[PDB]
Amino acid sequence: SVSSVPTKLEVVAATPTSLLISWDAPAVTVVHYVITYGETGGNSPVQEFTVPGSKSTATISGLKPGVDYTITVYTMYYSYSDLYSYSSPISINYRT
Amino acid sequence: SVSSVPTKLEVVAATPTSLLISWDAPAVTVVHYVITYGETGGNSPVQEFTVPGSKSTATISGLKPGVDYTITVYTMYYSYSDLYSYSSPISINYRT
Amino acid sequence: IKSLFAVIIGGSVGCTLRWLLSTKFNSLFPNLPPGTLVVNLLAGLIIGTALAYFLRQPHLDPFWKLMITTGLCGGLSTFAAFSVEVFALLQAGNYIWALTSVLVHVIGSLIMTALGFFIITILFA
Amino acid sequence: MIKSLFAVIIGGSVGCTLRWLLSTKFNSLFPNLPPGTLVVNLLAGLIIGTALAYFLRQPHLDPFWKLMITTGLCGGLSTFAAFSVEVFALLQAGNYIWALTSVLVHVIGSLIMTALGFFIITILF
Ligand SMILES: CCCCCCCCCCO[C@@H]1O[C@H](CO)[C@@H](O[C@H]2O[C@H](CO)[C@@H](O)[C@H](O)[C@H]2O)[C@H](O)[C@H]1O
Ligand SMILES: CCCCCCCCCCO[C@@H]1O[C@H](CO)[C@@H](O[C@H]2O[C@H](CO)[C@@H](O)[C@H](O)[C@H]2O)[C@H](O)[C@H]1O
Ligand SMILES: CCCCCCCCCCO[C@@H]1O[C@H](CO)[C@@H](O[C@H]2O[C@H](CO)[C@@H](O)[C@H](O)[C@H]2O)[C@H](O)[C@H]1O
Ligand SMILES: [Br-]
Ligand SMILES: [Br-]
Ligand code: NA
Repeated sequence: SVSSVPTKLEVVAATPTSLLISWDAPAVTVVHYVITYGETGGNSPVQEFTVPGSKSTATISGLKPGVDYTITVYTMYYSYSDLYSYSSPISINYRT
Repeated sequence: SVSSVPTKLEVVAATPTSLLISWDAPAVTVVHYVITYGETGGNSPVQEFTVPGSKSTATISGLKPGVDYTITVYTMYYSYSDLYSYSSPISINYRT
Repeated sequence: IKSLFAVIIGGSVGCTLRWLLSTKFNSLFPNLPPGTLVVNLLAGLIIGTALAYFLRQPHLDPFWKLMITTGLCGGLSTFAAFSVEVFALLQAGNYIWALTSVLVHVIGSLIMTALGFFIITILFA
Repeated sequence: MIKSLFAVIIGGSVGCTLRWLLSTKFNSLFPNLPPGTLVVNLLAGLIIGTALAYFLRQPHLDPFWKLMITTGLCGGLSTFAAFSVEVFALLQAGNYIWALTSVLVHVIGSLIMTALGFFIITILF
């Protein structure tokens, strides 16, 4: 019943070509976070990278200026019942 | 199928009033050995004391010179099935 | 056969307990899940008392000794859950709680066995 | 919660009977560090570690089978109480060197068998 999804995903710093996103960890043993990003206009490929379960921030770089991006963060966590599993995502839209 | 009883119990050193008894330890984890001894003849009070399990020797003192004694030795051991239980005894005679 | 019922009856109660205790409580402190701990200490307590008591009653039916130790204590405690929790924390870069989980479980479950043993050793004296 | 209960009992009894059988056959063969209890903890460590990585790739498995494998079979196949008495027995017998060895070999060996089970299956997939 403990939620495995992060919360308060937000862009805390931005340039035209990078975003510093942060979130709040869930109440679960989190092994790593997956950050996913891509152009909101479903005409571009999605990229994903893991960050350690100790970090609660990530830098997304190499972006196009003035473009709308969807940024999502989900966890790979250990619970007792499910052992390792992948949580649902928290998602934000942000335009550079 | 592994005996908890000691083997080859013998008086190895003797004086008129003391006996040094030695034994072979059984292939079990022994917590302590119980040494007992009384005058072989009839109804003298059998006396007993414990020896730590790391030791496989023991000294018996306060005996009368020229008396036949019955020295028995058994174990308090840990086996998986019985936990803490006692072993059947091994016994010798020795006349000081 | 009668001995296989001691293990299965005793071990079913223990596995059920560890289950109800582990789901209702493990999620409350993921750094050191407390359901996997209480069953291990409680089983360490029960085995320690079983140790001192079965010594003073050498004439007990092996059925009841098997039901309490191999069954109840055996089912109630668990090394697997304790491993994945520690393995989960090691894979998460949480070395400090992986080491603490190990230290607490071992030092703790021994202390809980020494407690069960001497409490019975002392009551009989 | 009645179906979930059977998964724990069936897998557990299999786990428990397994641990019972293995322990009486091999435990006496080397008492400084009983091998029976060591195998069921490396085995369950292996089984939970592979279950760790296979459950990750099959997220739609009936919680019945995950329950029967982890909480039941792995939960019943493994034990912490018997590893506590054997260490408490080596301690009350003054075999401190082997008491410490038994703690290390179980804790380290069971994490390795969990990593072995995890990465053997991570590498296959
Ligand atoms: C984190 C805490 C760590 C410390 C735990 C306590 C360890 C020290 C215990 C001291 O009390 C002991 O009590 C034993 C009885 O319980 C006595 O055993 C005597 O009687 C035993 C049988 O009851 C034999 O096995 C022993 O060899 C014999 O010395 C022993 O003399 C006495 O000193
Ligand atoms: C007492 C011995 C017991 C037996 C041995 C148990 C070993 C368990 C951990 C093995 O798994 C690895 O642990 C790394 C450390 O946690 C993780 O690094 C991950 O997290 C790190 C956090 O600093 C990052 O630097 C890495 O890039 C990232 O891959 C890595 O993914 C993971 O596969
Ligand atoms: C870090 C985790 C800690 C968890 C708690 C551990 C508790 C350990 C309790 C051990 O029990 C004592 O062990 C002593 C040592 O084995 C025994 O001494 C006995 O054995 C000694 C060594 O053979 C002799 O010198 C003593 O006289 C003799 O009483 C003693 O009887 C026994 O009650
Ligand atoms: Br057990
Ligand atoms: Br388990
Ligand atoms: Na168990």
